[PDB]
Amino acid sequence: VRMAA
Amino acid sequence: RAGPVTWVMMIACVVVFIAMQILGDQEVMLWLAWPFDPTLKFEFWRYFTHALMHFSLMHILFNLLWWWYLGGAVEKRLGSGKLIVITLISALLSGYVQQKFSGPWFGGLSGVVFALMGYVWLRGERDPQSGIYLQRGLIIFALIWIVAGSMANGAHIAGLAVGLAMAFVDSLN
Repeated sequence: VRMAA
Repeated sequence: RAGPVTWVMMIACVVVFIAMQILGDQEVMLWLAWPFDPTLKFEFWRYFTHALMHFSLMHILFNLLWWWYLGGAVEKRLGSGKLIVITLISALLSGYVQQKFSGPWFGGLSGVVFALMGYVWLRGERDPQSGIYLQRGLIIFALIWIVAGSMANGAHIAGLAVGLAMAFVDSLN
């Protein structure tokens, strides 16, 4: 899962 | 004190984050993430709700920080309606591009944040009259983070694009 940051 | 839209969005993100701690990330992701399956495409909230989800305390803090600073500045100077529209366009489009890059398992307000960073900076360069501006010291660090990018890379760059675009459009009128 990717953190927008 | 920052306006109603700045606060409403901070409370949304805190309420959601707290739910992610109680229910666990995945459970919340299942309902608020970008459609992972075309069948779900009519669950309209998902094109926005991805923005409300954060994954660590630093993730939420760092995002809400920037959002308070920059969101509040747009709301103060340009009104609540302006920040709504920057938020909605940028959340939807940074989401759209982030999905294409790397699929639907992503969240965070930094798409909207990078759009706000883009909007505040360009608008401050071409329309210093608006009463908003970004220090070059911040556009620098902003650029340092980008190149450092588990980051949503499509969100960062799509958001930034959107924020520049809107700032240009608004700086013309």
